[PDB]
Amino acid sequence: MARVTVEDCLDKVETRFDLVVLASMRANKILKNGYSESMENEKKEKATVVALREIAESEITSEQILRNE
Amino acid sequence: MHARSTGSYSLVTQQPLGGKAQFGGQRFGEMEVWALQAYGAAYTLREMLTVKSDDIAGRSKMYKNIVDGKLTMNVDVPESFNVLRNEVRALGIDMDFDYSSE
Amino acid sequence: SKKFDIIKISLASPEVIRSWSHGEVKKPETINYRTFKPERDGLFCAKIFGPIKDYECLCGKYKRLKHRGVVCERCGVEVEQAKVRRERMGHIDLVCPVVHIWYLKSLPSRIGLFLDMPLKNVEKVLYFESYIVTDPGMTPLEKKQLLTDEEYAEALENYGYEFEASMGAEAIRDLLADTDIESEIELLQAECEESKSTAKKEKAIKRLRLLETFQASGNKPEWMVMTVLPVLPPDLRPLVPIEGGRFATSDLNDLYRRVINRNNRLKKLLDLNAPDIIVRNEKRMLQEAVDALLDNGRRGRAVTGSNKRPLKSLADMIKGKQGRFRQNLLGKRVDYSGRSVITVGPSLRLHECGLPKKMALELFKPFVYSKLRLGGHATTIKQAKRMVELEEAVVWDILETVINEHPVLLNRAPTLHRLGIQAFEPRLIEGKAIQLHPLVCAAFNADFDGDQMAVHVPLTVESQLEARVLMMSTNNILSPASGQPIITPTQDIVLGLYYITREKEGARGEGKLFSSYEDVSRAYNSGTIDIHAKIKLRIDRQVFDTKGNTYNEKGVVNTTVGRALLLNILPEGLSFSLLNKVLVKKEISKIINQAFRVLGGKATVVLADKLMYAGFKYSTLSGVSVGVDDMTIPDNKEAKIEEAEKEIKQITEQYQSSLITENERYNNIINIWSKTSDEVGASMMDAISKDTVSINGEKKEIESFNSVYMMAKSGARGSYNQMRQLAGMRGLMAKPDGTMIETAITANFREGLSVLQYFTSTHGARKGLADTALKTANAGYLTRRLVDVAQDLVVIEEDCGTDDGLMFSAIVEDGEVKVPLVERALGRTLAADVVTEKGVVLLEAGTLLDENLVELLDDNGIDMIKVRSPITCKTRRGLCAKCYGRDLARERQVNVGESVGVIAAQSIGEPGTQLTMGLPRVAELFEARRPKDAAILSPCDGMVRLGNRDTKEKQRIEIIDKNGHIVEEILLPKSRHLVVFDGEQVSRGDVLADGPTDPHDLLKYKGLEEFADYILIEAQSVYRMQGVVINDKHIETIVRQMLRKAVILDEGDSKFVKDESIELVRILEENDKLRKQGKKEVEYELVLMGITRSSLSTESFLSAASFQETTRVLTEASINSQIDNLRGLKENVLIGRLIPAGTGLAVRKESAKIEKMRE
RNA sequence: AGGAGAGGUA
DNA sequence: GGGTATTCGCCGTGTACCTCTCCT
DNA sequence: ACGGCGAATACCC
Ligand SMILES: [Mg+2]
Ligand SMILES: [Zn+2]
Ligand SMILES: [Zn+2]
Repeated sequence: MARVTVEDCLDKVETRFDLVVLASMRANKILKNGYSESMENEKKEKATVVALREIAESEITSEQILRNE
Repeated sequence: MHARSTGSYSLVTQQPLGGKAQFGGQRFGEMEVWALQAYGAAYTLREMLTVKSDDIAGRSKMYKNIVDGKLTMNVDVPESFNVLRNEVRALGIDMDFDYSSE
Repeated sequence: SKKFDIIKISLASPEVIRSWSHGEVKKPETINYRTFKPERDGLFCAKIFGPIKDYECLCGKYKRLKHRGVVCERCGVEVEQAKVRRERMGHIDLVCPVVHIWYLKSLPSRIGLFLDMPLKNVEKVLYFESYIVTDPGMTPLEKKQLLTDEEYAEALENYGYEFEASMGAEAIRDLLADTDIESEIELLQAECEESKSTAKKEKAIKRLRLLETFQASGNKPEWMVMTVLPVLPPDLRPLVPIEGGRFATSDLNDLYRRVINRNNRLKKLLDLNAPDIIVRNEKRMLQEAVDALLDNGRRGRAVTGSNKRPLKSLADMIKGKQGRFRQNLLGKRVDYSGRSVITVGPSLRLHECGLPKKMALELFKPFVYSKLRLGGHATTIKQAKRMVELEEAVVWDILETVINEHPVLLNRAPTLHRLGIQAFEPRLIEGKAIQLHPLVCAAFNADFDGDQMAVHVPLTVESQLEARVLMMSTNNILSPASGQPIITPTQDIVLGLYYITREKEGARGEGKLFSSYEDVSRAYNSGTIDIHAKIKLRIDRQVFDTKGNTYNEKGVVNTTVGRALLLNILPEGLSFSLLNKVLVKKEISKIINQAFRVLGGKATVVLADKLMYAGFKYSTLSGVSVGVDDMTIPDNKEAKIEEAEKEIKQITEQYQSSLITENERYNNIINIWSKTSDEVGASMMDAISKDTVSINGEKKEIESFNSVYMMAKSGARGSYNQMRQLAGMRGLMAKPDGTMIETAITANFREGLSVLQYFTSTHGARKGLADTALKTANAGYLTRRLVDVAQDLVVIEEDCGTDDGLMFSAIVEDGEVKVPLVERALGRTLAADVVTEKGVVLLEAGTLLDENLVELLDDNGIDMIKVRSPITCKTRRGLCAKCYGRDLARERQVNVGESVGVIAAQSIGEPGTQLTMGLPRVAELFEARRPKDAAILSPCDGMVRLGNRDTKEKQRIEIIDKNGHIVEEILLPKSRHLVVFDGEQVSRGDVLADGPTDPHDLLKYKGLEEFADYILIEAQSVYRMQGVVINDKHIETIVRQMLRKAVILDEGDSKFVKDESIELVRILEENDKLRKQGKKEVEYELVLMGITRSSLSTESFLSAASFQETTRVLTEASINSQIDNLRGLKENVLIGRLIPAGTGLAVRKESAKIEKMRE
């Protein structure tokens, strides 16, 4: 609860349950891309908060783009 | 104090042992399940019931995943429900799964 | 669909039991004496049940995986994995049939009902004490007639042969195997057409409900008598060794041996043509052995083992508090889990906990193995596992980076509601206790005199996100049972904030003029100005108001030094009028309320932390203590008590001349003492509250700064009676029965009680302590029942379109308001328009009432509105968001997927331990108990009359017969009053007697609305007397589960007045609206259940068998061959898949959008 | 490994 | 024949945790 | 031990 607020994301998503579903899809796609093991052990963040933050900034993803069918 | 990550399990039900003298494991009782239900935590409640206690095939895969940094989850059925349906048919009753085409 | 969709429960034919098995067990041999190898055809054989070691046969000829599907020839054993011993059964070929004890003694008996003979007569034929004529033959006899084995020779010189009769279980099996079900339906439906439903047209009704059940499924009735027995796999009744050459064997092997050793005995007795007088004694012994194997205690006495303790059967490993359902399927001890003692740790942020290094290193151990083997410290996991046990230096920083943004949940001992689990962010401490933020303690109900806590680790990203988004302690700001906050400062945060914001009249630095918070700070830190001195301060800040606009607060206000020192923590949006008062507990909760409603979530969790720090700091700097002179004893006490004594002496002076009997030694002396107790408790607050100064001719009373007074008036800790006993007088005490001990304790704890006064106060103390522990069972039972009746209620859609509800008003006592219409209509949406008395409307139907719309209800003189209740929702198997209303914990409208049932059940139950004198009343309400001698209502209208022959059956003459003829007659006892006078015109629902109010005589005579009104005001008048506050939308989502079955009136496809679940009546009465035209749809009447009957009458057998009465439920489910669509909350945890609520709904919904987008 | 009895904590 | 009026059996009675000895 | 519920049977309308 340092610098990612759940109130910041409840302006984009619904129900506080949709937030969990969408954030988990985003996080799973981040983690199934590498994101570690090579050079950034203590130089990055957790995919959970990285995915939860891109929703609170209208960043790399919005709810409609989060699919990647 | 007593923490535990993975120890050794029972024989009949295949859940963890309990009591800090063997290696313990805390009882996530039923009142503690009503609370996860009142939050709507479905993913937290599905793994505290299968991959953490007695999904025999799921424990090994969860441990092998964490140590290797992967993601995969099948929750086949808790091995203590196979124990119950196997002793309800040790009476004269037939409890079984089905596919509902009608 | 790739996995089962239902679970069905049948009856097992002998032909299908022999298909489960893999061989017959014949000898009661478990294991070899000296070597540890199974016998040949015993309870543990390896040709039957499977190999003992993985991928090798018993003798050792094929020990490999290279031989997958080989069966050996030296031994009949198979080369396969040894897990199959958990799954693979065999059987026992009985030579005598034996009944199944469940289908005989489960009350009712599905066997004494097929034949229509009382079980007292079936038990004689089944345990060899009488005969039955399987066939009377051409002989004149009857069929199901009991021939005494002596009277079996009735005319053996004239009856002889050419008819059949026997005894045992083959008698009953032959009576079942040849019994014409269609024909008994024929001549039984001809016996129920009579409509003579007095005494026989109820006992004949159940028999055909049973006989049509067998025609429907396919189960022959002769399968209730076993001709073959199955034996459990061996790895489920295990033979683990013991310390020192022993075996802690099971009781399922004892009871299997006690059956094989009578089967074999009776078999080779049959071979020899041994006499019948002993072969029958054997057969009766084979039957009781099987009845004990299935469950001992039903019929036998106590069939008992070595340690004089009765053996545990198969029907005990699935039932009761220690069976399989509870204790193993709603249970499950878990990994990645720990425990410790909790300490206070007051420098934490509300979202944090202190976690020892020693615990956190165990709990997070595979994460650490991976992060070692990742960042080039160990190559294979063995060296990493090795450096974790030596506790190197490179390990304690990896552990700090691994648990960084990885939350954990903490739980306390009884999880009474859902705030008993919250997620936190761990920070490694050193020590062995857990640090718990001071503000999350009233949620958990914890303090720090010994309590412990458990820590669980979420493992998956969908559970790590669920921990942050839903459970994390920063989201749980308000109660789900009310709207009130749960992070309100409590005890010595309240005392610091109360202390610095009081004010002293003539103080040092009084009247100064400051322009900032930096000014008052700098001037205070110099020791030159008081903290209670009145000052003037200049403010300039923005303040949001009710509508949402933002005006500007300016000027120069009159403050105190201490209040203005709090101005630094107030956020922008809140007015300084909040802090500019004395800050008792109530006002701090109001500050937090406003901060949440006007500013939101993180603003409130920052304001709370800052108030915590300020209170902790300024209670210290104050040096506030308690001595023995704070307990100031009034100066009138001795004279007050002496006058009470002289009055007591005069009362007994009266009594000695026989002028009064019970008053002159009771109810008068006790009133003298009860009045003096409170006069002295009044004098004691005029001494601990007031003060005195007279410096500049200043002789007057000022509010005291006494430390005992300031602790109570702060609302921090302490009452007026607790303070009355320390420095007033303790007054009257109670003997446990309840009466008052005539001699009052005229001493307080400060001067000290004597020994004859300290004795009489131990009765009450022991009575209280005894109540306290013999009551949590009463409340835990009620809570568990409520969670089983209301569990599967979930909000599943936004609107149902209904337009019906309930009339809400103020719940007056008949003397005064006691609760306003506002605070009762907040959060509830409107079902009808709210037109005013002049004619114009204010609010349309369908408006979610909130705080900005309920003033219109009170400012415009409205006093009865029609709110969309959940007793009246039109949704099937769920609720809608617009009939529920507000969330009560988010201060919004509910979301789709929000489990209102559990939330509703553990908000009536959690305060259970706080009300007992009470809890029996809410039990007798939620259980719909038809009370003793309740009343008698009025079924029909007309005029009133009467008539009786003094036969204690006073009839009714409600037939007015003035408009024609009428048939309106009743009966009653002759020793009771009929509330209707000798004449009246009483319509449906009038009372022709007086007494309690039956909740079933309100549901058919007055409809659903009077019943809802009754139970709703009744359940709340019991919680409000103890000051407990539950929203009445929680009692209404439980009454909805008491009205869910109806008694039929018409018929389209079902029987008559037989009950039925509404969601069944409603779906067919909607096919007929399509199928034929309206096809006389079906008309029905709602009836009322209890919370236990409603939960046992469920349409799920898996969910009712988990609850209680497991055998009474499983026998019926197997005879009716019921099917369980999983469909529910509890049904879905037994088989381990996502519950249909919360995130389990939303993943289905949000995935329905993908297959659409790929099309 | 499991169960009994007895005590104790919250 | 119908309708009570006892009479008798069945099912239920909070959560988590620690220690000891004794039996198998 | 206590309570509440339900099937069983005997004693009067
Ligand atoms: Mg405590
Ligand atoms: Zn072999
Ligand atoms: Zn509705």
